[PDB]
Amino acid sequence: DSIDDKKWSKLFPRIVSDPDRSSNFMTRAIYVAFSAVLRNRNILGQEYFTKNYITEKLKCMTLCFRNLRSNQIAQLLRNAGDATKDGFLKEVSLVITNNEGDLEAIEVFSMKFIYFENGGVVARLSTDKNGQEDPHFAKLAQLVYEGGDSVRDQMVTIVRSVQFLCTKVLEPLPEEFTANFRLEYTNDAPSNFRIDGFEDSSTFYTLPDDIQSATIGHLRPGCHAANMECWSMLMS
Amino acid sequence: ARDSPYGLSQGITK
Repeated sequence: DSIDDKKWSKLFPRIVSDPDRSSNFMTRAIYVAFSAVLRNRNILGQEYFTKNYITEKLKCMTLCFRNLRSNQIAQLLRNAGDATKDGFLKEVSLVITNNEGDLEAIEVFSMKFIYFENGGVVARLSTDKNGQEDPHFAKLAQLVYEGGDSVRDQMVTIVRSVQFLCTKVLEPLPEEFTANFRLEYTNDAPSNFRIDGFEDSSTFYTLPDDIQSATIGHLRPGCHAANMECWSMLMS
Repeated sequence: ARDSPYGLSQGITK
């Protein structure tokens, strides 16, 4: 059970069935997906991205480690991704607003997470706030790890969907906007736990009532699960 | 130290 793609090996682990690499793939997952989103929505210019292979089928622009700014943003997502190791990360989302730092978003690219108790089969419960089941829970809990190649296809689906939404579906962003990364901790995460680069906040983000959405794709490595969605006012 | 469930990063502004 391994991903034998020659290109895949550079950015990703060849094996995603064990806890460490399952969590590590997620970190690499966050990095690639949000790189494509930032690039294809033209939040950042080309010069912050390095052309990379995901598979022999698909290329992608990933945040450049050799540019000052893009390296900071890559580091930011790497910290968020590392929190996946102990099940401390509920959600990371690229949040676009009119002004820094509005609560209600114009557009949001969200990755939402779920962790599994042991063997990577039974899902750890993820709740409100009020005790209510999380919106992204059911869909991800029903899933079963189907091998490394299934995960490879999921990563390809996500990046291709990201490219599709920005190229064919989404209206352009305004001349003036502010885009920042906002995350949510799991309840399991202790008070002593904080993710570098992210300020503590009592507020997250909100969406207008008339918000439209689209599913970018899901991820099911051996011991983790994620769903990526696009929320925006600029569809069609 | 942290009594809040949310994290905010510095952003990119155009």
